[PDB]
Amino acid sequence: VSPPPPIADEPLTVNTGIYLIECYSLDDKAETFKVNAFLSLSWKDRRLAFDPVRSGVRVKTYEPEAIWIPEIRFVNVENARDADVVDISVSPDGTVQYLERFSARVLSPLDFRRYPFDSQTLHIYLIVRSVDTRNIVLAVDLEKVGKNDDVFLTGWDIESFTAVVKPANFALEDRLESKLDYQLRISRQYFSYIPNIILPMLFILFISWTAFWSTSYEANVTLVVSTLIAHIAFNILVETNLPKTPYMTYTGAIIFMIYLFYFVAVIEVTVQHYLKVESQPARAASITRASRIAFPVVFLLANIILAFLFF
Amino acid sequence: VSPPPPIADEPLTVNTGIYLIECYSLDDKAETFKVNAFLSLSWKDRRLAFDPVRSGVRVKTYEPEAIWIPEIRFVNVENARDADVVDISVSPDGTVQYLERFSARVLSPLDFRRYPFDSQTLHIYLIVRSVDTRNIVLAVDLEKVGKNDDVFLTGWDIESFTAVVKPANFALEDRLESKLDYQLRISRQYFSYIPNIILPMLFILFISWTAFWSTSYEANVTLVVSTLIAHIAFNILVETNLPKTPYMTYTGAIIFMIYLFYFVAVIEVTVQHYLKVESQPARAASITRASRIAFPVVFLLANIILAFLFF
Amino acid sequence: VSPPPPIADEPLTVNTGIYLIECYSLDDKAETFKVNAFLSLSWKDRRLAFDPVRSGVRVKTYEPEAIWIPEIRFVNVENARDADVVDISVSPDGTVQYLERFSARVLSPLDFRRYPFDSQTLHIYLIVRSVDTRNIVLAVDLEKVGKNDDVFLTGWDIESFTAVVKPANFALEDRLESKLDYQLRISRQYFSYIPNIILPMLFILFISWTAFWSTSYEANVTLVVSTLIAHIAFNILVETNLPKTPYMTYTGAIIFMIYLFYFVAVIEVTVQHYLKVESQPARAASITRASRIAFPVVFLLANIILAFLFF
Amino acid sequence: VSPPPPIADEPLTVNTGIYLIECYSLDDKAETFKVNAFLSLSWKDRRLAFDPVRSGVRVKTYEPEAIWIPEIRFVNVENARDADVVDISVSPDGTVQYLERFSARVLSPLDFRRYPFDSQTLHIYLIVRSVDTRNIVLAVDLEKVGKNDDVFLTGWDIESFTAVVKPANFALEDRLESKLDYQLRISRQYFSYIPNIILPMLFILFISWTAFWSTSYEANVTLVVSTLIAHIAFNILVETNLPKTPYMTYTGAIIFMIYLFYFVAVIEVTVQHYLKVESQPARAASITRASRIAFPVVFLLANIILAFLFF
Amino acid sequence: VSPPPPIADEPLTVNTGIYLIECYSLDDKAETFKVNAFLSLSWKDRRLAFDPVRSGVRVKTYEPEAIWIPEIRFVNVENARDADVVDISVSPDGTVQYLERFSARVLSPLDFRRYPFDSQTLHIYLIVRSVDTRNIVLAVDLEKVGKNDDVFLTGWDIESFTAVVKPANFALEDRLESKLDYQLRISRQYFSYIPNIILPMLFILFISWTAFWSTSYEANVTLVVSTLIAHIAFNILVETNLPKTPYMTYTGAIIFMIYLFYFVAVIEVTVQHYLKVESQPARAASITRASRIAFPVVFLLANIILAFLFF
Ligand SMILES: CCCCCCCCCCCCO[C@@H]1O[C@H](CO)[C@@H](O[C@H]2O[C@H](CO)[C@@H](O)[C@H](O)[C@H]2O)[C@H](O)[C@H]1O
Ligand SMILES: CC(C)c1cccc(C(C)C)c1O
Ligand SMILES: CC(C)c1cccc(C(C)C)c1O
Ligand SMILES: CC(C)c1cccc(C(C)C)c1O
Ligand SMILES: CC(C)c1cccc(C(C)C)c1O
Ligand SMILES: CC(C)c1cccc(C(C)C)c1O
Repeated sequence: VSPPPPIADEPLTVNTGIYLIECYSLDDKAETFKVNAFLSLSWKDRRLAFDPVRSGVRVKTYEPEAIWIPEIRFVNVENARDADVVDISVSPDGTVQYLERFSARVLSPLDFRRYPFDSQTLHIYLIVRSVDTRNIVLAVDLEKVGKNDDVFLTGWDIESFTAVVKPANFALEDRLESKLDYQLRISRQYFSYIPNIILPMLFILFISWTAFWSTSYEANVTLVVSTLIAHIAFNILVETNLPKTPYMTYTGAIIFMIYLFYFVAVIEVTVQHYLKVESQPARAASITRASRIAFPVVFLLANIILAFLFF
Repeated sequence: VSPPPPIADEPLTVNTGIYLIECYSLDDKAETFKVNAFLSLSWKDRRLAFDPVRSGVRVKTYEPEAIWIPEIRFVNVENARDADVVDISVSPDGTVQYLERFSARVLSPLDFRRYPFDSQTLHIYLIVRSVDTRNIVLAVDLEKVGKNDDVFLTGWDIESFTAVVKPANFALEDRLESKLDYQLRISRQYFSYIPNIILPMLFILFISWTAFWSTSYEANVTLVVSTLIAHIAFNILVETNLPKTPYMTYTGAIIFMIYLFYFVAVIEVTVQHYLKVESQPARAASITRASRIAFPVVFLLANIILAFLFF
Repeated sequence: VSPPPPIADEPLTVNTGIYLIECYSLDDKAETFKVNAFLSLSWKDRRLAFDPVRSGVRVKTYEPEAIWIPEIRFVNVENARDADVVDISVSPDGTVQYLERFSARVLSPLDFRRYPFDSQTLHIYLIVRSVDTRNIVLAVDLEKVGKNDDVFLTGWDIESFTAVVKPANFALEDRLESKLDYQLRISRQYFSYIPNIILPMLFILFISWTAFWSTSYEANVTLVVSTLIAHIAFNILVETNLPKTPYMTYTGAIIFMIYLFYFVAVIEVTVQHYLKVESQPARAASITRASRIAFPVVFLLANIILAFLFF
Repeated sequence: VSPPPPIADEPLTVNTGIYLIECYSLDDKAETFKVNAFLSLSWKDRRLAFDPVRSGVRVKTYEPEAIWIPEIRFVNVENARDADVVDISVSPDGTVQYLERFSARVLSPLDFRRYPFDSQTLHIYLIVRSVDTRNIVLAVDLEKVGKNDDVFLTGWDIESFTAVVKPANFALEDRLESKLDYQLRISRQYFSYIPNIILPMLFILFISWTAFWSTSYEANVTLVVSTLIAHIAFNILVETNLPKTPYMTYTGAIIFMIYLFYFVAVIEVTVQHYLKVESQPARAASITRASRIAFPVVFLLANIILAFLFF
Repeated sequence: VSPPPPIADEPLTVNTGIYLIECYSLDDKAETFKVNAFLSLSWKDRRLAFDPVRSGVRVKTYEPEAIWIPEIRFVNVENARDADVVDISVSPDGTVQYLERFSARVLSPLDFRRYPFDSQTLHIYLIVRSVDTRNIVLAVDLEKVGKNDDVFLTGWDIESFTAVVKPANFALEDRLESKLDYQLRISRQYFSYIPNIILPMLFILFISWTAFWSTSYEANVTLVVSTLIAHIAFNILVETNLPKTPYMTYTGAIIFMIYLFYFVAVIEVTVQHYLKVESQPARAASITRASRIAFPVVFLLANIILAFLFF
């Protein structure tokens, strides 16, 4: 067993195809996802060709070890895929049709900039390293690229599974490498974030603003501080579900901005009390009266600015 | 070793049967469950048929590698099942009786809409890809589908383990695929949710309503804010045990609605104090007096509406 | 390699023995435990008979694949046991003495009703399915059932490791199955629960009762609410360490009952303040005075009732 | 392949040696540690002996399967070690020199009594079961017992890696077993516990004692209750990092004792207020004044007593 | 298969090269990282040499088992690497060119002193043990040491992947061991720590200092205690993400220092109230007025001192 030789001096074309059976475990923190799919391989090996009329058989079967099979590997995997050879069929002209069922944990980075309203493009990079006797080149058989209807990825919507038809051929350690890009397009199901994180977070912030309709320093301190602690809880909960990004995310920005509002509300609450003690409740009253309008307006304005910058 | 050829031009019928030995690890967040069961396979291979007379044995035992065995796979599995061939028996007419003991992590989505009062239908999809020489079709031998009496799935009740007798035959990459649906019907044991999450959650909310029988703003702010923090704790605890659904769940709805009650109670508490400071305790008194009846009534009404919409 | 044949028409007796080397990872939530032990098997295969004269050796040593070995499996395991064949010895008569060292994660349900003062009976079910040529029956060789003295299972006391001598023989999918029950009796080391969960929990509850010697509504609200939050913390901590049971557990009952005490204390605290504001401190004083006695008495009575019902 | 026969009737001496390459993952809760080391084995097999002069080769190398190798196993392991045979060398006299590189998860109990100022002795028990033809006995070749200089075990100091030279020979299931004890002496790096758990815990307790210089019941209730909640947090954090011991640990004792101080401080705070309301501030003043001295003195005394009892 | 013999009496040089394909899972607590890379090996084996003319081939391909391949192992790995032989090529002079693709979990300690502004040098130690017939020495072929452009390690910046050309040759258990050091230089992406941990932590501290512009003991106690609890939360969050170091880290120092500020602020708050009750508000006023300047100044000074000592 060694590579099929060239008729002229052409490279060996191995036609590929990935058909997704299962999608699961998209881990945001790890930036990984699990896949269960069919891997299809097709190439011509003339040494295997036969007569259809004389052989009586139109197709011949082979056990993996019996024939030369190209070493196709995945670039972005944690460990080498778990493969089960489903079938090897050889047609009269020496065209081989290989099929395996595999499962792998794919490493594909995610862009957290618009979280939880983000969309992603997951990648599966197929690769083949050229042998000394000949160069191996990959290609996409669009007929054998797909996914089953039931393929569901929890908390995400599956847009498309396509392959970039033109392989990226390059030199690596003094030998040719032919690389293919299979792309899984998904978009996050943001629904649940609204009643679980967004609205609770806004409610606790609005509750803090009731201190603008109270002259009790002791009650205000409780209002602002308490809600600030609940905000820290939400911040912590949110940051545990996400990886540490070198860029600012949409959620990150909002969560951060909100801290400034709690800080300024504390200052206001302190100022109001200070003036009151200092026997000037009229300045204190106008500062509070302003804040009543200022706080929601600046909050609403700031959010528009951020949504603009982010979307 | 290659498929048994057709007498006429009929497809090969493989008679299946799953007998559950163990059920465990139903992970709600992951929407997976672990299973340990017997897989039974039966098909006719005439090339193996014999005369009971001349041979002097009414059965024939084989090692897996010695005979042709159909490639039965599970659709909804994380990784290929762990199988141990228990026995392979051949009857005089060439009827093969295959038995294996397997364990697998099955991916089956759950409908969280009625959580924790929900019921589920877990699936085990058996599949067979047809060969070039012939088409393979699956069938259910009802005699070999079951579960042992001891099969317990922690915090769930096992209703039934049945199989949809008629397979779903379809084309996949120009070959025939025959798919069978084994269904495990279960219903959640909601008991524990009552004293652990439900009642504590209601108690903390009722405690918040004592602020309707108090004129102390400072005590009221403490009552409502404190309990709101305890509610956030319960919300967080609940949401960590569940996956992110694109739909509203029953518990989700309740938890969410309750936030509105805390928000409105804060408003009431603020209003009462504001009026009192503004030297009009009679308006404040009537608002408070109404709230004492309004809050429980609207809570009880809202819950009826929700239970109705959900069940 | 196929079963040894009967002299008369007797079933094959495979003697068994489990000798525990290691016990670890008793997971309460999962209701699983890990075991590392010796599995001993002994059956007569006359086909292996030999003359020590003609063969030199008094006992013959065989490699697993060389001889017929009965397929012994465990019923209540997650996955097939990790086995290492330690020795296979055949005496001249053909008596086979098989020894393997295995490790497995055993699934055995637990009765949480008396937690953390509960005792358990863990099971290891050995099984053998009968072949077509002959019936296989299991037996216990009491001489080969044990555990080493060092066998420690963290936070549990090991009472006994015994086997139910009489196997449970039954039909399963048209063949005989011989099942054996090995029983590991253990009892929980409740010590640590006293200073870690019990006493802290009682202290925080007693602290709440100081509100019965205070006329300050604002301090009382803080006392009762604060401690209630600390109780929720303990409840959550406790419930994370346990699986969701369809029955009430001893700890569960106590934790639940305590909520009622916090609820009633809030009511009392509210009533006392209401009456005081309403210019009737004498009724308030007598209600408080009774509560000081009522609360500890009813708590102590309720606990006796519960301990009675549970033990 | 079968055991080398005795010259006289002596047992087979297997010389052992463990050389630690990597030490990691000391899990306190699980009472396990991971090891990566060389396992050296040496015995005499006269059947393999040769002429030094006539052969012209000083030593001869073999493949595992070619020769008889004793079955050395570890007693206290989770699962059977991952071994790679590095080399097998036979000298002229028939002395076999075996070397393998292994990795295993060792189960070794820990004494938490002096945590986090404790020291431990981790064990690796080598074992060999005697064959029918002859008895196998283990020995330590001190020349081949060691560890590399870089061997670091995070948050622990490695004192020594030694072996108890005299094996423990005993009967187990009617055959001789020769057991060796390799001991890894380590001591915990307590440094970090000081600024992370100890000092914060003491600071929150001291903060609680400021209530002895305050006449405000409402502020005191806040001071004592708040800090008590922070103490519960530390207790919980500490207990999550440790297994449930049937004995009292040093930290456990301290954490527990501190609860009593919070309880008594609440009593004091209640008493002071009660007396003040009851128009007797002079008794209240002297009780508070005493507490100011009593609390730190009894704390300091109690700690000395405990440190004494524990070290 | 045995080592290629020396022409003179030279040691065998094995040229090495590591080309990183993937980098992931840098676990700070565990001090481990996962790698996926190509391992290249090249040595001269004269026994494999051939005349290009009588062969009609420029190269010769071999299956691992067919030829002698040196046993290269990694020193700092958890378990033996997962390797797939990609290719084995032999040039006419008997120069062997070996290529494998591997994945391993590398144990490499980290210096937490400047966290989260730290940089690290991860190591991959290649090792070879010398055989009896001859000594094996490792060498770096700089042409075959690299990483692909896509190599990303989440939350870290990859500076360089280089190899220390000169191997460290030494004796280990009477055999010569040749060790090579491959170094991955990385630096932490500190960005996210600023809005997630740093700024929130500073804000809660500044909020505590508003008590210097308040005469209300009850509000102050709330301000300082509340924020202290939020600080404990951040401390706990930070310490869970890091391993226990025997040295003080930069973050560790800051977190610790901040506790002292909370403690002193409580003292101030206590003193101010004490004096006020004791009818001397002028001393109290000047102490408070000083603190307003003292606290930020000493905080700013302390930080400069620390940043100096650490960077
Ligand atoms: C697997 C990981 C699991 C991680 C689990 C993490 C759990 C987090 C614990 C949350 C801490 C709650 O924080 C707590 O909330 C209440 C809100 O009523 C605050 O308290 C506020 O009102 C109370 C009650 O009147 C006062 O005692 C208090 O002084 C005041 O500041 C407490 O001061 C605060 O300490
Ligand atoms: C969590 C984060 C994404 C967020 C929080 C609160 C409010 C908003 C907008 C939609 C107003 C928001 O986008
Ligand atoms: C958790 C959620 C399911 C829930 C909480 C509180 C009350 C109710 C009804 C039964 C009143 C409820 O269904
Ligand atoms: C945790 C639970 C088991 C419990 C809590 C508090 C008190 C008691 C009895 C022993 C009084 C108790 O059994
Ligand atoms: C955590 C536990 C070990 C502890 C806490 C606080 C104080 C001390 C002594 C050293 C005073 C202590 O040993
Ligand atoms: C977390 C720790 C690294 C830290 C916290 C707060 C402030 C600072 C400096 C940059 C002022 C800091 O370095």
